[PDB]
Amino acid sequence: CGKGYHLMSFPQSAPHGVVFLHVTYVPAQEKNFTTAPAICHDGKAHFPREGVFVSNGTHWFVTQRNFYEPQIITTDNTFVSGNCDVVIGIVNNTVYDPLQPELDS
Amino acid sequence: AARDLICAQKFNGLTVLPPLLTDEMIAQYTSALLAGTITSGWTFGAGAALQIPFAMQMAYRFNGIGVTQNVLYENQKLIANQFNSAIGKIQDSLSSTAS
Ligand SMILES: *[C@@H]1O[C@H](CO)[C@@H](O)[C@H](O)[C@H]1NC(C)=O
Ligand SMILES: *[C@@H]1O[C@H](CO)[C@@H](O)[C@H](O)[C@H]1NC(C)=O
Ligand SMILES: *[C@@H]1O[C@H](CO)[C@@H](O)[C@H](O)[C@H]1NC(C)=O
Repeated sequence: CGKGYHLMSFPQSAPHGVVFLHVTYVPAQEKNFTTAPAICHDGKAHFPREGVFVSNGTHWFVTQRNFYEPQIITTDNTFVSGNCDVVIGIVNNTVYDPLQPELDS
Repeated sequence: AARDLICAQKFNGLTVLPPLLTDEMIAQYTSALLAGTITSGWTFGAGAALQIPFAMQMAYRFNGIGVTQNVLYENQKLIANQFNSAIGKIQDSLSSTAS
């Protein structure tokens, strides 16, 4: 159904045949980023639920794979598995907890 | 020495034509496909080639088949050893069996 990520298709009539108009999704403008497989926070390894850990020159974010939409790393979009002594390439960063400012205020 | 069968075929009007792509061109295409698969994953087949580390690409592949990606990151050396052993068994089978 065409080259790229397929979205729709439209048939058209032709003599002794058919013509398909394949609508696809093509990514356009990429950008280099620094990535890590996990985030080590409080002695626990954090893995993203869906998406990928990326970084600019100072901060660390989580974004989806096919579009750059960076978001704050939080316990809602990450899950915990094991400690930091197993994963190769783990980095040190903090993970936000939404319950603490709601409980404090 | 003796008359070949190919000479007897050629003397009677039968001719074999060479293909358009030589074996070096097929090897170049195969090497390009292998390098694009290893370095980029499946991104090079749907547009521009985007780089990704191979461990993270294999975590993506495990997440495709319904296994969480911490299984790879906690068992990376074992899976690498299993892949290397399987490639070695294919090499041994291709050196041994010809059927
Ligand atoms: C990313 O980095 C490579 C090498 O440092 C460079 O060739 C390339 O232009 C950069 N940008 C993109 C969008 O790939
Ligand atoms: C990284 O992104 C954060 C949030 O947008 C920003 O505050 C910071 O200045 C950025 N750092 C660099 C080096 O661009
Ligand atoms: C990450 O933090 C731990 C403890 O806070 C420390 O032992 C380790 O060296 C840090 N890693 C890096 C790369 O600084």
